[PDB]
Amino acid sequence: SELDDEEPMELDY
Amino acid sequence: TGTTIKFNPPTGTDTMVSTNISTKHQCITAMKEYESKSLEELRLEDYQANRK
Amino acid sequence: NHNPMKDIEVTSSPDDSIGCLSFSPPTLPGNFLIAGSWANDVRCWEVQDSGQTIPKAQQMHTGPVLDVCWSDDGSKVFTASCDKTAKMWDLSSNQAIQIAQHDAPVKTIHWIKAPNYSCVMTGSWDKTLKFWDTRSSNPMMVLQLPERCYCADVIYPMAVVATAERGLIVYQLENQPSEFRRIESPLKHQHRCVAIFKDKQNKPTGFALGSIEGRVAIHYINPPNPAKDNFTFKCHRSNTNTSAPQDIYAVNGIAFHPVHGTLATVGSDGRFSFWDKDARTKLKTSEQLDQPISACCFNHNGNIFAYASSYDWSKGHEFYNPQKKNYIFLRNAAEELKPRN
Repeated sequence: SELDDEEPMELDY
Repeated sequence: TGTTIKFNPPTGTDTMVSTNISTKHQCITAMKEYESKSLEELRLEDYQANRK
Repeated sequence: NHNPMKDIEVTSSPDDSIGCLSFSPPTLPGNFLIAGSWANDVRCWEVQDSGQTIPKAQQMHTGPVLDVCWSDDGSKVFTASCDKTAKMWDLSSNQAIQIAQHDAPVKTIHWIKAPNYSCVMTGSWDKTLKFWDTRSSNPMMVLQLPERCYCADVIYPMAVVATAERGLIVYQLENQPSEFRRIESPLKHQHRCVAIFKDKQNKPTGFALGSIEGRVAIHYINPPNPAKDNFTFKCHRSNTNTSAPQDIYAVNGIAFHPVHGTLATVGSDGRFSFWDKDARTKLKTSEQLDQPISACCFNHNGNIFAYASSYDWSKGHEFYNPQKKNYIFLRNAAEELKPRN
Protein backbone atom coordinates (compact mmCIF):
# COMPACT_ATOMS: atom_id res chain seq x y z
CA SER A 1 0.00 0.00 0.00
CA GLU A 2 2.56 2.64 -1.12
CA LEU A 3 1.60 5.93 -2.76
CA ASP A 4 2.58 7.29 -6.19
CA ASP A 5 4.10 10.69 -6.71
CA GLU A 6 1.56 13.50 -6.77
CA GLU A 7 2.07 15.31 -10.05
CA PRO A 8 0.59 18.71 -10.96
CA MET A 9 -2.31 18.68 -13.40
CA GLU A 10 -1.62 19.86 -16.94
CA LEU A 11 -3.81 22.94 -16.77
CA ASP A 12 -4.77 24.90 -19.85
CA TYR A 13 -2.80 28.18 -20.21
CA THR B 1 -25.21 4.88 -40.63
CA GLY B 2 -22.82 2.73 -38.61
CA THR B 3 -19.03 2.84 -38.80
CA THR B 4 -18.44 1.77 -42.38
CA ILE B 5 -15.85 4.48 -43.13
CA LYS B 6 -12.48 3.21 -41.94
CA PHE B 7 -11.21 4.70 -38.70
CA ASN B 8 -8.33 7.10 -39.23
CA PRO B 9 -7.26 9.14 -36.19
CA PRO B 10 -7.36 12.83 -37.14
CA THR B 11 -4.34 15.00 -36.50
CA GLY B 12 -4.22 18.29 -34.65
CA THR B 13 -2.02 20.45 -32.42
CA ASP B 14 -1.99 21.17 -28.71
CA THR B 15 0.33 22.69 -26.11
CA MET B 16 2.74 21.32 -23.53
CA VAL B 17 5.25 22.71 -21.07
CA SER B 18 4.85 26.35 -23.79
CA THR B 19 5.38 24.62 -27.17
CA ASN B 20 2.84 23.57 -29.79
CA ILE B 21 2.95 19.81 -30.39
CA SER B 22 1.33 17.50 -32.91
CA THR B 23 -1.46 15.20 -31.81
CA LYS B 24 -3.41 12.20 -33.04
CA HIS B 25 -7.08 12.08 -31.88
CA GLN B 26 -7.67 8.38 -31.10
CA CYS B 27 -11.45 8.61 -31.12
CA ILE B 28 -13.49 7.87 -34.21
CA THR B 29 -16.02 10.63 -33.49
CA ALA B 30 -13.14 13.10 -33.94
CA MET B 31 -13.30 12.63 -37.74
CA LYS B 32 -15.45 15.06 -39.70
CA GLU B 33 -17.39 12.08 -41.01
CA TYR B 34 -18.46 10.88 -37.55
CA GLU B 35 -18.62 14.06 -35.48
CA SER B 36 -22.39 14.49 -35.39
CA LYS B 37 -22.94 11.20 -33.46
CA SER B 38 -21.77 9.75 -30.15
CA LEU B 39 -19.85 6.53 -29.60
CA GLU B 40 -23.00 4.93 -28.22
CA GLU B 41 -25.15 6.14 -31.10
CA LEU B 42 -22.71 4.68 -33.63
CA ARG B 43 -22.47 1.37 -31.75
CA LEU B 44 -26.25 0.97 -31.68
CA GLU B 45 -26.30 1.58 -35.42
CA ASP B 46 -23.65 -1.11 -35.96
CA TYR B 47 -25.54 -3.48 -33.64
CA GLN B 48 -28.80 -2.95 -35.55
CA ALA B 49 -26.98 -3.77 -38.80
CA ASN B 50 -25.27 -6.86 -37.25
CA ARG B 51 -21.97 -5.12 -38.09
CA LYS B 52 -20.02 -6.42 -35.09
CA ASN C 1 -2.02 -7.82 -18.97
CA HIS C 2 -5.79 -8.17 -18.55
CA ASN C 3 -5.64 -7.15 -14.87
CA PRO C 4 -2.40 -5.12 -14.62
CA MET C 5 -3.36 -3.62 -11.25
CA LYS C 6 -3.96 -7.09 -9.73
CA ASP C 7 -7.33 -5.88 -8.48
CA ILE C 8 -10.28 -8.02 -7.39
CA GLU C 9 -12.24 -9.57 -10.29
CA VAL C 10 -16.03 -9.76 -10.09
CA THR C 11 -17.07 -13.36 -10.70
CA SER C 12 -19.41 -13.98 -13.66
CA SER C 13 -18.83 -10.74 -15.57
CA PRO C 14 -21.29 -9.60 -18.25
CA ASP C 15 -21.12 -11.28 -21.61
CA ASP C 16 -20.80 -8.10 -23.69
CA SER C 17 -19.31 -4.62 -23.09
CA ILE C 18 -20.23 -3.06 -19.73
CA GLY C 19 -22.03 0.27 -20.08
CA CYS C 20 -22.72 1.39 -16.53
CA LEU C 21 -22.03 0.59 -12.89
CA SER C 22 -23.84 1.67 -9.76
CA PHE C 23 -23.32 0.75 -6.11
CA SER C 24 -26.05 0.34 -3.49
CA PRO C 25 -27.03 3.25 -1.20
CA PRO C 26 -26.04 3.38 2.49
CA THR C 27 -29.64 2.64 3.46
CA LEU C 28 -28.80 -0.89 2.28
CA PRO C 29 -26.67 -3.11 4.53
CA GLY C 30 -23.62 -4.40 2.69
CA ASN C 31 -22.55 -3.47 -0.81
CA PHE C 32 -24.32 -4.45 -3.99
CA LEU C 33 -23.07 -3.73 -7.47
CA ILE C 34 -25.35 -3.25 -10.47
CA ALA C 35 -24.11 -3.38 -14.07
CA GLY C 36 -25.88 -3.11 -17.40
CA SER C 37 -24.28 -4.37 -20.60
CA TRP C 38 -24.63 -4.31 -24.39
CA ALA C 39 -26.01 -7.85 -24.30
CA ASN C 40 -29.22 -6.19 -22.90
CA ASP C 41 -28.91 -7.51 -19.33
CA VAL C 42 -28.68 -5.96 -15.86
CA ARG C 43 -26.82 -7.84 -13.16
CA CYS C 44 -26.50 -7.65 -9.39
CA TRP C 45 -23.61 -8.90 -7.29
CA GLU C 46 -23.02 -8.81 -3.57
CA VAL C 47 -19.52 -7.63 -2.75
CA GLN C 48 -18.39 -9.07 0.55
CA ASP C 49 -15.83 -7.28 2.71
CA SER C 50 -13.52 -10.22 2.06
CA GLY C 51 -13.54 -9.06 -1.56
CA GLN C 52 -15.45 -12.10 -2.64
CA THR C 53 -18.31 -11.73 -5.08
CA ILE C 54 -21.62 -13.55 -5.32
CA PRO C 55 -23.84 -13.17 -8.41
CA LYS C 56 -27.29 -12.47 -6.94
CA ALA C 57 -29.85 -11.60 -9.63
CA GLN C 58 -30.31 -10.63 -13.27
CA GLN C 59 -32.87 -8.86 -15.49
CA MET C 60 -33.30 -8.29 -19.25
CA HIS C 61 -34.11 -5.38 -21.52
CA THR C 62 -34.52 -5.89 -25.26
CA GLY C 63 -31.73 -3.45 -26.08
CA PRO C 64 -28.39 -2.44 -24.51
CA VAL C 65 -28.55 -0.96 -21.01
CA LEU C 66 -27.05 2.54 -21.00
CA ASP C 67 -27.51 3.56 -17.34
CA VAL C 68 -28.66 2.30 -13.95
CA CYS C 69 -29.26 3.72 -10.50
CA TRP C 70 -30.82 2.86 -7.14
CA SER C 71 -33.77 4.08 -5.18
CA ASP C 72 -32.80 5.88 -1.99
CA ASP C 73 -34.11 3.07 0.28
CA GLY C 74 -32.08 0.46 -1.64
CA SER C 75 -35.14 -1.58 -2.57
CA LYS C 76 -35.38 -0.73 -6.28
CA VAL C 77 -32.94 -0.67 -9.18
CA PHE C 78 -33.83 1.53 -12.18
CA THR C 79 -32.61 0.66 -15.68
CA ALA C 80 -32.42 2.66 -18.93
CA SER C 81 -32.09 1.00 -22.33
CA CYS C 82 -31.67 1.49 -26.06
CA ASP C 83 -35.13 -0.20 -26.36
CA LYS C 84 -36.50 3.29 -25.49
CA THR C 85 -37.91 2.27 -22.08
CA ALA C 86 -36.88 2.24 -18.44
CA LYS C 87 -37.79 -0.35 -15.82
CA MET C 88 -38.06 -0.43 -12.05
CA TRP C 89 -36.56 -3.60 -10.60
CA ASP C 90 -37.68 -4.78 -7.16
CA LEU C 91 -34.84 -6.91 -5.86
CA SER C 92 -36.79 -8.63 -3.06
CA SER C 93 -39.22 -10.18 -5.57
CA ASN C 94 -36.87 -9.97 -8.62
CA GLN C 95 -39.68 -8.48 -10.75
CA ALA C 96 -39.28 -5.51 -13.11
CA ILE C 97 -41.94 -3.30 -14.72
CA GLN C 98 -41.81 -0.51 -17.27
CA ILE C 99 -42.04 2.97 -15.74
CA ALA C 100 -40.91 5.22 -18.62
CA GLN C 101 -41.01 5.55 -22.41
CA HIS C 102 -39.12 7.70 -24.88
CA ASP C 103 -39.04 8.05 -28.65
CA ALA C 104 -35.35 7.07 -28.74
CA PRO C 105 -32.78 5.34 -26.49
CA VAL C 106 -32.72 6.40 -22.85
CA LYS C 107 -29.17 7.45 -22.08
CA THR C 108 -29.47 8.51 -18.42
CA ILE C 109 -31.54 7.59 -15.40
CA HIS C 110 -31.53 9.08 -11.88
CA TRP C 111 -33.56 8.97 -8.65
CA ILE C 112 -34.70 12.31 -7.18
CA LYS C 113 -35.68 12.09 -3.51
CA ALA C 114 -36.81 15.60 -2.62
CA PRO C 115 -38.58 16.85 0.55
CA ASN C 116 -41.94 17.08 -1.24
CA TYR C 117 -41.65 14.58 -4.13
CA SER C 118 -39.81 11.54 -5.47
CA CYS C 119 -39.38 10.61 -9.10
CA VAL C 120 -37.27 8.98 -11.77
CA MET C 121 -35.42 11.25 -14.21
CA THR C 122 -34.74 9.93 -17.72
CA GLY C 123 -32.66 11.71 -20.36
CA SER C 124 -32.99 10.45 -23.91
CA TRP C 125 -31.63 10.89 -27.42
CA ASP C 126 -35.17 12.18 -28.28
CA LYS C 127 -34.04 15.56 -26.78
CA THR C 128 -36.36 15.33 -23.78
CA LEU C 129 -35.93 15.05 -20.05
CA LYS C 130 -38.81 13.23 -18.37
CA PHE C 131 -39.85 12.56 -14.76
CA TRP C 132 -41.87 9.58 -13.50
CA ASP C 133 -43.67 8.64 -10.31
CA THR C 134 -43.19 4.91 -11.14
CA ARG C 135 -46.98 4.52 -10.82
CA SER C 136 -48.68 6.48 -13.63
CA SER C 137 -48.19 5.85 -17.33
CA ASN C 138 -47.95 9.62 -17.96
CA PRO C 139 -44.75 11.47 -17.03
CA MET C 140 -45.14 13.80 -14.09
CA MET C 141 -43.03 16.31 -16.06
CA VAL C 142 -41.58 16.73 -19.55
CA LEU C 143 -38.80 19.18 -20.39
CA GLN C 144 -37.25 19.84 -23.79
CA LEU C 145 -33.44 19.60 -24.11
CA PRO C 146 -31.42 21.57 -26.69
CA GLU C 147 -30.05 18.32 -28.19
CA ARG C 148 -29.64 14.57 -27.60
CA CYS C 149 -28.88 13.74 -23.98
CA TYR C 150 -25.37 12.35 -23.46
CA CYS C 151 -24.82 12.29 -19.68
CA ALA C 152 -26.36 13.59 -16.49
CA ASP C 153 -25.98 13.63 -12.72
CA VAL C 154 -28.20 14.42 -9.75
CA ILE C 155 -27.51 15.34 -6.16
CA TYR C 156 -30.57 17.00 -4.69
CA PRO C 157 -31.18 19.92 -5.13
CA MET C 158 -28.92 20.07 -8.21
CA ALA C 159 -29.01 18.21 -11.50
CA VAL C 160 -26.79 18.74 -14.53
CA VAL C 161 -27.39 17.57 -18.11
CA ALA C 162 -25.06 17.68 -21.10
CA THR C 163 -26.19 17.15 -24.67
CA ALA C 164 -24.69 16.88 -28.12
CA GLU C 165 -23.29 20.10 -29.60
CA ARG C 166 -21.81 21.30 -26.28
CA GLY C 167 -25.19 21.74 -24.57
CA LEU C 168 -24.88 22.00 -20.80
CA ILE C 169 -27.75 22.83 -18.42
CA VAL C 170 -28.00 22.98 -14.61
CA TYR C 171 -31.40 22.38 -13.02
CA GLN C 172 -32.70 23.11 -9.55
CA LEU C 173 -34.93 20.55 -7.88
CA GLU C 174 -36.72 22.32 -4.98
CA ASN C 175 -40.49 21.71 -5.15
CA GLN C 176 -40.46 21.01 -8.89
CA PRO C 177 -37.56 20.63 -11.37
CA SER C 178 -36.78 23.72 -13.43
CA GLU C 179 -34.02 25.04 -15.63
CA PHE C 180 -31.53 26.94 -13.44
CA ARG C 181 -28.67 27.94 -15.76
CA ARG C 182 -27.68 27.36 -19.39
CA ILE C 183 -23.87 27.18 -19.38
CA GLU C 184 -21.53 28.10 -22.21
CA SER C 185 -19.57 24.90 -22.25
CA PRO C 186 -15.93 25.10 -21.08
CA LEU C 187 -15.14 22.18 -23.43
CA LYS C 188 -14.93 22.46 -27.19
CA HIS C 189 -15.63 18.82 -28.12
CA GLN C 190 -18.29 16.15 -27.61
CA HIS C 191 -19.47 15.84 -24.02
CA ARG C 192 -19.29 12.33 -22.58
CA CYS C 193 -19.57 12.20 -18.77
CA VAL C 194 -20.41 14.48 -15.86
CA ALA C 195 -20.33 14.25 -12.06
CA ILE C 196 -21.51 16.71 -9.40
CA PHE C 197 -19.24 17.53 -6.47
CA LYS C 198 -19.98 19.14 -3.13
CA ASP C 199 -18.52 21.93 -1.08
CA LYS C 200 -16.99 21.49 2.36
CA GLN C 201 -20.50 21.75 3.91
CA ASN C 202 -21.82 18.83 1.73
CA LYS C 203 -24.06 20.99 -0.53
CA PRO C 204 -23.72 20.34 -4.29
CA THR C 205 -21.54 23.13 -5.61
CA GLY C 206 -20.28 22.24 -9.08
CA PHE C 207 -19.57 19.40 -11.47
CA ALA C 208 -16.71 17.81 -13.38
CA LEU C 209 -17.24 17.24 -17.12
CA GLY C 210 -15.31 14.97 -19.51
CA SER C 211 -15.10 15.11 -23.30
CA ILE C 212 -13.84 12.86 -26.09
CA GLU C 213 -10.71 15.09 -26.29
CA GLY C 214 -8.63 14.04 -23.27
CA ARG C 215 -9.84 16.95 -21.16
CA VAL C 216 -11.87 17.46 -17.99
CA ALA C 217 -13.52 20.70 -16.87
CA ILE C 218 -14.02 21.73 -13.24
CA HIS C 219 -17.00 24.07 -12.99
CA TYR C 220 -18.22 25.76 -9.81
CA ILE C 221 -21.79 27.04 -9.99
CA ASN C 222 -21.16 30.31 -8.14
CA PRO C 223 -17.46 30.81 -7.37
CA PRO C 224 -15.99 34.20 -6.41
CA ASN C 225 -13.49 34.28 -9.30
CA PRO C 226 -14.85 32.16 -12.18
CA ALA C 227 -11.97 33.09 -14.56
CA LYS C 228 -9.78 31.59 -12.05
CA ASP C 229 -11.84 29.04 -9.98
CA ASN C 230 -13.10 27.13 -13.09
CA PHE C 231 -10.49 25.38 -15.22
CA THR C 232 -9.76 22.49 -17.55
CA PHE C 233 -6.98 19.92 -17.36
CA LYS C 234 -5.61 17.34 -19.79
CA CYS C 235 -5.85 13.62 -19.05
CA HIS C 236 -5.87 10.19 -20.75
CA ARG C 237 -3.14 11.04 -23.26
CA SER C 238 0.03 9.16 -24.21
CA ASN C 239 3.27 10.32 -22.68
CA THR C 240 8.88 9.99 -21.67
CA ASN C 241 10.28 12.95 -23.63
CA THR C 242 9.27 11.48 -27.00
CA SER C 243 8.58 13.57 -30.09
CA ALA C 244 5.93 11.30 -31.55
CA PRO C 245 2.55 13.02 -31.82
CA GLN C 246 0.52 12.77 -28.65
CA ASP C 247 -2.41 10.33 -28.68
CA ILE C 248 -5.63 11.78 -27.21
CA TYR C 249 -8.28 9.44 -25.76
CA ALA C 250 -11.88 9.88 -24.69
CA VAL C 251 -12.74 10.36 -21.01
CA ASN C 252 -15.40 7.70 -20.35
CA GLY C 253 -16.42 8.11 -16.71
CA ILE C 254 -15.93 10.40 -13.72
CA ALA C 255 -16.88 9.78 -10.14
CA PHE C 256 -16.12 11.65 -6.92
CA HIS C 257 -14.98 9.85 -3.80
CA PRO C 258 -17.93 10.21 -1.40
CA VAL C 259 -15.65 10.98 1.56
CA HIS C 260 -12.58 12.76 0.18
CA GLY C 261 -14.05 15.01 -2.56
CA THR C 262 -11.30 13.83 -4.90
CA LEU C 263 -12.20 12.25 -8.22
CA ALA C 264 -11.37 9.38 -10.55
CA THR C 265 -11.44 9.39 -14.35
CA VAL C 266 -11.42 6.36 -16.65
CA GLY C 267 -10.51 6.60 -20.31
CA SER C 268 -10.41 5.06 -23.77
CA ASP C 269 -6.68 4.57 -23.12
CA GLY C 270 -7.37 1.74 -20.67
CA ARG C 271 -6.19 3.75 -17.69
CA PHE C 272 -7.73 5.25 -14.63
CA SER C 273 -6.36 8.33 -12.87
CA PHE C 274 -7.15 9.88 -9.48
CA TRP C 275 -7.21 13.67 -9.08
CA ASP C 276 -7.49 16.43 -6.47
CA LYS C 277 -9.27 19.38 -8.07
CA ASP C 278 -8.47 21.74 -5.17
CA ALA C 279 -4.74 21.06 -5.03
CA ARG C 280 -4.99 20.62 -8.84
CA THR C 281 -2.83 17.50 -8.87
CA LYS C 282 -2.76 13.96 -10.19
CA LEU C 283 -2.74 11.47 -7.33
CA LYS C 284 -2.31 8.32 -9.43
CA THR C 285 -2.50 6.90 -12.91
CA SER C 286 -2.98 3.18 -13.39
CA GLU C 287 -1.12 0.76 -15.56
CA GLN C 288 -2.62 0.47 -19.03
CA LEU C 289 -5.26 -2.24 -19.56
CA ASP C 290 -5.52 -4.24 -22.77
CA GLN C 291 -8.79 -2.47 -23.73
CA PRO C 292 -10.68 0.72 -22.78
CA ILE C 293 -12.08 1.28 -19.33
CA SER C 294 -15.74 1.91 -20.09
CA ALA C 295 -17.33 2.82 -16.75
CA CYS C 296 -16.58 3.32 -13.04
CA CYS C 297 -18.10 4.20 -9.66
CA PHE C 298 -17.60 4.11 -5.90
CA ASN C 299 -19.56 2.30 -3.22
CA HIS C 300 -21.37 4.32 -0.58
CA ASN C 301 -18.42 4.98 1.76
CA GLY C 302 -15.72 5.04 -0.92
CA ASN C 303 -13.88 1.91 0.22
CA ILE C 304 -14.55 0.23 -3.13
CA PHE C 305 -13.65 1.63 -6.53
CA ALA C 306 -15.21 -0.33 -9.39
CA TYR C 307 -14.09 -0.02 -13.00
CA ALA C 308 -15.09 -1.95 -16.12
CA SER C 309 -12.71 -3.15 -18.83
CA SER C 310 -14.71 -3.15 -22.06
CA TYR C 311 -14.43 -1.98 -25.64
CA ASP C 312 -16.12 1.43 -26.05
CA TRP C 313 -16.33 1.60 -29.89
CA SER C 314 -13.76 4.44 -29.85
CA LYS C 315 -12.19 3.01 -33.02
CA GLY C 316 -15.41 1.80 -34.67
CA HIS C 317 -16.70 -1.66 -35.35
CA GLU C 318 -13.51 -3.03 -36.93
CA PHE C 319 -11.80 -3.16 -33.52
CA TYR C 320 -14.57 -5.11 -31.74
CA ASN C 321 -13.66 -8.67 -30.79
CA PRO C 322 -16.99 -10.27 -29.83
CA GLN C 323 -15.10 -11.73 -27.21
CA LYS C 324 -12.14 -10.82 -25.74
CA LYS C 325 -13.42 -11.43 -22.18
CA ASN C 326 -15.00 -8.49 -20.23
CA TYR C 327 -14.10 -7.49 -16.65
CA ILE C 328 -15.19 -5.54 -13.59
CA PHE C 329 -12.38 -4.80 -11.12
CA LEU C 330 -12.71 -3.74 -7.49
CA ARG C 331 -9.92 -1.75 -5.86
CA ASN C 332 -9.79 -0.37 -2.32
CA ALA C 333 -8.58 3.10 -3.29
CA ALA C 334 -9.56 5.02 -0.14
CA GLU C 335 -6.02 6.03 0.91
CA GLU C 336 -4.97 6.46 -2.72
CA LEU C 337 -7.66 9.17 -3.07
CA LYS C 338 -7.00 10.92 0.28
CA PRO C 339 -5.72 14.49 -0.26
CA ARG C 340 -2.09 15.03 0.68
CA ASN C 341 -0.74 16.45 4.01
